[PDB]
Amino acid sequence: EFLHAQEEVKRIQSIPLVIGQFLEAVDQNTAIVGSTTGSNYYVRILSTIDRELLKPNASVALHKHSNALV
Amino acid sequence: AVDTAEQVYISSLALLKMLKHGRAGVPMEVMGLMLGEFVDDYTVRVIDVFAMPQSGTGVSVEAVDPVFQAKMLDMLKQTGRPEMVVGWYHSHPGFGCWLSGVDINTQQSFEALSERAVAVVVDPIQSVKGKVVIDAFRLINANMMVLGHEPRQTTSNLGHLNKPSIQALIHGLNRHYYSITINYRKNELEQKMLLNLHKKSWMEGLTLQDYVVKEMLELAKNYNKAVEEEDKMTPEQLAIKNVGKQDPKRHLEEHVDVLMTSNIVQCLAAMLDTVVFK
Amino acid sequence: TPNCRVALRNDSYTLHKILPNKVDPLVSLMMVEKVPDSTYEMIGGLDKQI
Amino acid sequence: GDLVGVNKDSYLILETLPTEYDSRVKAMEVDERPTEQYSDIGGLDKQIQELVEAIVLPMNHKEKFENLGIQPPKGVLMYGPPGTGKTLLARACAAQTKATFLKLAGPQLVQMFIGDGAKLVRDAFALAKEKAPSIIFIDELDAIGT
Amino acid sequence: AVQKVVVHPLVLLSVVDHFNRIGKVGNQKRVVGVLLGSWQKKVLDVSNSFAVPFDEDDKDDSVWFLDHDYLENMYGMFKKVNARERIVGWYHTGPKLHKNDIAINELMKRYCPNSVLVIIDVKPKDLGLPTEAYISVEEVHDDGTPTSKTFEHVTSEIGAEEAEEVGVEHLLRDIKDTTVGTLSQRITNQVHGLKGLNSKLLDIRSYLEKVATGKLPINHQIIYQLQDVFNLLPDVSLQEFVKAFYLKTNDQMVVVYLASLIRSVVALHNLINNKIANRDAEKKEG
Ligand SMILES: Nc1ncnc2c1ncn2[C@@H]1O[C@H](COP(=O)(O)OP(=O)(O)OP(=O)(O)O)[C@@H](O)[C@H]1O
Ligand SMILES: [Zn+2]
Repeated sequence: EFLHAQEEVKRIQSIPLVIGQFLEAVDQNTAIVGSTTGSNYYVRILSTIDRELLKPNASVALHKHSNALV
Repeated sequence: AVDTAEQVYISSLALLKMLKHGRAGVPMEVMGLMLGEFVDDYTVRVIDVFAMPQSGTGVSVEAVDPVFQAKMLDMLKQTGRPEMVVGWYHSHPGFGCWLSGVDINTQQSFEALSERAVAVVVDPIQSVKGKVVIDAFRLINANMMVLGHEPRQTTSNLGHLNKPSIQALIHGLNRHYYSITINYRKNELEQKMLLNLHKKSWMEGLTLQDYVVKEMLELAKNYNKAVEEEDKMTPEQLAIKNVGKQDPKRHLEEHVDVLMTSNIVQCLAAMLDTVVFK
Repeated sequence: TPNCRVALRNDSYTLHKILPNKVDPLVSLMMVEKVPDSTYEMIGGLDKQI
Repeated sequence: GDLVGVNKDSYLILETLPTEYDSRVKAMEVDERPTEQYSDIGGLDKQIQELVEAIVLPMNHKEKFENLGIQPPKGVLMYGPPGTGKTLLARACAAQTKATFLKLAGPQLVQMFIGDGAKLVRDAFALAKEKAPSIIFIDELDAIGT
Repeated sequence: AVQKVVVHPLVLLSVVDHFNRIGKVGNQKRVVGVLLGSWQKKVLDVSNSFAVPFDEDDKDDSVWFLDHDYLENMYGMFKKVNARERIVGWYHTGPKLHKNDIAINELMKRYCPNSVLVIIDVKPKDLGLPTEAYISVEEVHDDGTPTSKTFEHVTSEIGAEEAEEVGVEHLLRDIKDTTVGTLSQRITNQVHGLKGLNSKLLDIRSYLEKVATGKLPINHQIIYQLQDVFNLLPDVSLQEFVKAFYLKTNDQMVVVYLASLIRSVVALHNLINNKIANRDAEKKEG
């Protein structure tokens, strides 16, 4: 059931996505990301990779409605 | 006077045209009609759902053609079951499927026609497979603000449906509305073949059909070797030494268990030599 | 504090956390462009003037 | 083209609708006819004939021009130390000739936003092709021509 | 024309829910309706449909009637809501086809150039991917019969769509997905011998029955032809692998080598790191 829960988090959000610009890592489990439109968004990061691909400034894909960091 | 919490029995056939007719209107919102039978106050069943013409100019109460239903009910008589109409439904794919400004204007009109006229919403976007999603609601009369405003008895079927409470604007419509419980009366006859038709079509088509050799293992060895040193530098990174670096950090996953299953893929696929042949 | 960066929720549009901002780093970065550090060990010959 | 109507997000165009655009750019000024006539100038009868000719001759006398190969004048430079009664005499000649008058000034073509008065002639002379004279009168051409 | 068809679980249910409609009132025959196809290409797809009252007499085995007032105006209904959806043919639950089925398709060819019939199954039993599909053509015959109209089998496959897996795949909830790479491929292997060699025995007994009785089918010739394509390797005694013998283990060469190489270092990752973190907590606590 936990391995089935691994398919859950990998299912979200699937498609589609929107590009966004990462600004800085404020704390654990969440970080702020500027949208392509320019509005900075504060989004809970995905529980898988919190560190190595974060980077101070990078372009990170976001979900349409939720703008989720993946 | 006496109002009891309603239970909605939906048929697996009625579930089809909810998402299917809703998919045809995507992205735009549609307007449907619910078909079923009223058994009593505390339970209700929807035995059928049919498609209604989608409105490209926006949903209105006049989008439902009365001669469309009058010609449909006559075609339902020659059909096996001619059951009376009950209520309406509408898709809302573009957002979190909440009752809009038109949905409340078509409420007092439909609740005058039929007693309950349960408001049902559905959205494709929230998930794909393992979530009910959809939505449902029932208008609680604003004229009742003089009387007791907190139905219903037999609470938590609402109260539990009141979880998660689904953000704010959704439950912001809990003023003048109350949702309704959706459970599935067993179709399992059809639901058993629903699993059999789905998994058999997904099992190698015959189970036979499906049942870069050393090179796929030469590409895998780059994941089974060249990935090792970037994985096995981390224990030397765990050696500080010692100790100025912030700990603990666990690099054991996920490559170790992936290369495990990577052999599980390659070993049983190589067993096809011993399995298929002899 | 004013001018400070803050997170914003979607629904109630409130501030979820407090975030460190940069105002002095803007200026000070332009200040470090024009000159290096240049301490006493980086200066000499002016001892009469120092 | 442009200007056509289309319904909300359905994106269907029912009919192709004219004409052009926009607001005061389409019609600079709407003038019916002045309260005065060309008879209001004394002693200028010598130099009004040159004026009255160039405007009147392309209308009534056009049939005689195709026979003799005559080309009517277009622009006319009317200048004198003020008051010369130039603007009263100009517009007054459009009253008896039924010519529709359009009021325009040179400095009126300058706005904050660049590319306004320049796009106006694209609209103005397009109406000069669409419409028949009538007439168009402007003032302070010397300053704007600097 | 029509090569393969795509049958959704939604439209197939539209035949199944009508089995509850006329199943309670009975009596004879089966469920029959007209099929609404979605044709974007040579591959055929089906989204929705409408079930029509239908009956087929026994005596009187050639008697059949669709209700065409139900077919006409209800088409303008589904056409108004869905412009792409149109009738590509008809369907029924079978299980088999009586000879009268020749006349159902030829009547509705005014609606569609070629009407594809779909035989479905309301109760899943055997042997595999269910239902069936036929196409109406005329092959005449080699023996010289008058022009013979016989429905040729069309391969049927299930397919999915967006937003339709919401309620469908939810209600099961009991399936384990999958798991790809361990059990998924091996259960098929146990079945690939079962389902592979059972039809082997069922047909080889009917092919022996040919000489006995039931001749024709002669067939001819399709039976032995592709059987001889199966004969590229028989494989019979013994396996004729003298050229494939050293190659047999040579395909297992690197698969065993990597399995030996990965488990060595995976252990070094599992064994070392476990001992480290264990004694750090264990002995430093007490
Ligand atoms: N030579 C003239 N003939 C007739 N009227 C005149 C003459 N000179 C001046 N006037 C009178 O003086 C008044 C002032 O008009 P004025 O000549 O100042 O306009 P204008 O200078 O031509 O305008 P603009 O500067 O826009 O060209 C007019 O009402 C006009 O009747
Ligand atoms: Zn609506």
